[PDB]
Amino acid sequence: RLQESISDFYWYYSGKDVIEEQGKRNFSKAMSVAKQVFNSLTEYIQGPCTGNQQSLAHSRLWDAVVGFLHVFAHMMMKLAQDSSQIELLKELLDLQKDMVVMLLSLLEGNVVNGMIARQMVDMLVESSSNVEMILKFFDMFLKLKDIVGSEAFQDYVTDPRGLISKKDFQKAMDSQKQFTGPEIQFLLSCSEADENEMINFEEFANRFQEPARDIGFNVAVLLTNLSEHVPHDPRLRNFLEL
Amino acid sequence: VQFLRTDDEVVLQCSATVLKEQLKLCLAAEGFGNRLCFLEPTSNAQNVPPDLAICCFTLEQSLSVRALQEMLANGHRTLLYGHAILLRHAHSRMYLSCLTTSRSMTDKLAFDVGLQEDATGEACWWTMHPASKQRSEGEKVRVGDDLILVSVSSERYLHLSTASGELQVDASFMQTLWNMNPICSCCEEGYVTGGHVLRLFHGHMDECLTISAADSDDQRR
Amino acid sequence: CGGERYLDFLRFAVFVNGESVEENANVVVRLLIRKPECFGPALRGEGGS
Repeated sequence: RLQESISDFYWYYSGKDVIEEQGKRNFSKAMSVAKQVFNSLTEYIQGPCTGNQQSLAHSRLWDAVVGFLHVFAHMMMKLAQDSSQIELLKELLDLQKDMVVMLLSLLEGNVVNGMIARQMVDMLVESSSNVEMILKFFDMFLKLKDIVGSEAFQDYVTDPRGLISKKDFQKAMDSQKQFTGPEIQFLLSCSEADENEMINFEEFANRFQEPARDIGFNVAVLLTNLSEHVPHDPRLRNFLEL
Repeated sequence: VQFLRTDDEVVLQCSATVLKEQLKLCLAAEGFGNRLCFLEPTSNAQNVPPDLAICCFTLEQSLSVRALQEMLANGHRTLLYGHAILLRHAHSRMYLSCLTTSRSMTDKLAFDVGLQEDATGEACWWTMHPASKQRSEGEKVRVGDDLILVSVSSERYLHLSTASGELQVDASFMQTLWNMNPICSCCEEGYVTGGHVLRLFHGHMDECLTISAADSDDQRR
Repeated sequence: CGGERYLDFLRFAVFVNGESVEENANVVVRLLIRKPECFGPALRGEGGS
């Protein structure tokens, strides 16, 4: 029920460019309650309780998981561009971390070709698109922190203070071929639209990395566990390739 | 216990249960030369086979109310209660909609349901509700389950009017249960399926059971 | 006579300061059309004159 309410709030606020402070407060309270709920669930199954694990596997948890992933996939990129929503984005990332932990706990104590593992695979193939968006959002920002050491962009840096013009920074991406054309515009938007075309790639590529490091590591661990415990899974290898 | 999903053909049969017969009539419309829908009886198939070529509706799109409003302002999906759906006639390629004309003089509030050739507007979008007490909103629907459909454009139901002794379907304020029976769901790839048109051929270049030409002495018999 | 009181209370609820409350009006009309028995014998169904 909480997931449905949050999805309705997302669908209402999708059109608006800037989230009102009251909506931010309501989102914060809702995500705090959701974070508390997950922790309780993890506690129920953290100890390898097979009966509780089976009861959760045969439940409506997966639909709520899919809905939460769908909400998250748009929340991250909607709140990234703005500069007044960093706290809300960080709280969202913490909530997403908890979601993964609960899933890992669910995955705790599995066997090869397990029923719970197959259920998780079916969940992933049902919600493939949002997972792909999340994975892309993580990887291009990792490559964003990688671009600081690139000579093909450092030479394009002209400002003595270290600032890089907008057009020059577009050309640098295009030369390095790290990010494709449609992704170029998203990176431009998320960049700190500085008063000059000169932009502080330093902060633009150094932010969103601490809060994303933990959740990215958890996602990698989950994918590795599923890949190792489910042999002969072409969809899973597709996710690994992505 | 299968759940209805998009890209599927349904008959949308309504069980009249008139005179304890349970005819389970189904809506149909030609689409060319006539837009209004009407119920044809699917019962008594042994004595006379009822036509079903004009009784197939494909589930084109499924969406929630809020998302529907947003796109109006602007790959199988499981169908669940409180969701908007789009129905496309198989033969006519048009969309089922709720027309503003009211040919029924018995009820002033009644509205006629028909086919429209455009997907624009909210007149062609419909929402199912959990008519059963056990079911509730937000739950995925399943085959063999009665449903109640309401126009998103105007609150109304596919009421089965029978005041004049003839069963008609119209948008009214009275509730009516509808059975969403799927057909042609299990695609036999490379195999011959029901409700299919084809040219039988003893061998090759045969024209098997090809009727005689027009205005022939055979009378096409 | 029974319906007079409820209709008066409803118009007070909907109308304030010469303007109509959109939310209250929408809720009231939705309930009224959902339950047509509130419209009286006439203006209701096929038998309503």
